[PDB]
Amino acid sequence: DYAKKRGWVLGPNNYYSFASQQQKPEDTTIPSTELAKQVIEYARQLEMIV
Amino acid sequence: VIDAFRLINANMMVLGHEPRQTTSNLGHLNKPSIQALIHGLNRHYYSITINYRKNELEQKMLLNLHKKSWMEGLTLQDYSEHCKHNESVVKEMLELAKNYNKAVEEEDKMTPEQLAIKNVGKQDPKRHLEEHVDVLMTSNIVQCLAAMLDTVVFK
Repeated sequence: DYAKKRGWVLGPNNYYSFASQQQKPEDTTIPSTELAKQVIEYARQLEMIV
Repeated sequence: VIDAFRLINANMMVLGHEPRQTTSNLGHLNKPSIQALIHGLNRHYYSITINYRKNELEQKMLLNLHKKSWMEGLTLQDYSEHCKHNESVVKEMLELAKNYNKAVEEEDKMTPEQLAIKNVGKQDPKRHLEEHVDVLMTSNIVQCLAAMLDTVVFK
């Protein structure tokens, strides 16, 4: 029952198969356009007459 | 300062020089001065009202002699001088706010009608703060906005 449950199957003297890890890809400069929105809003609060 | 004068006959004072069929050249739109009224003015001559006529060929030419082309609009100055400039402004803002603390906390109970009379000397807090706010913000947000424009326009 535990040999057929999920990944990491076991039975022949060692438990092998179905490894699980991560790669972590990133760019991190994607919200730059979003940053533009933020900084323009700042000037927005600085420039409409109270 | 500009003026145009028209010589009137010095022999005819009893009659009217201009009938003024309307109210264009009068106390309307201009007033006679004092020094012109001393050396002559409405005596021996008179003044006339100047307006400027602008043709479209020069009209749409005169309003554009201050701008630059696209290298000026998209140019980050430098980051070393920008960091040093911000460091200097924050450094003087430290002592300026330290003076502002004593300026607020003193506030001698006697009505600004004389607190503006002891302010006429060399005293300067509450007045240089917001100028430093302006020169910090309008030089930082413009540079950050231009940095974003440069980093995602060209790619």
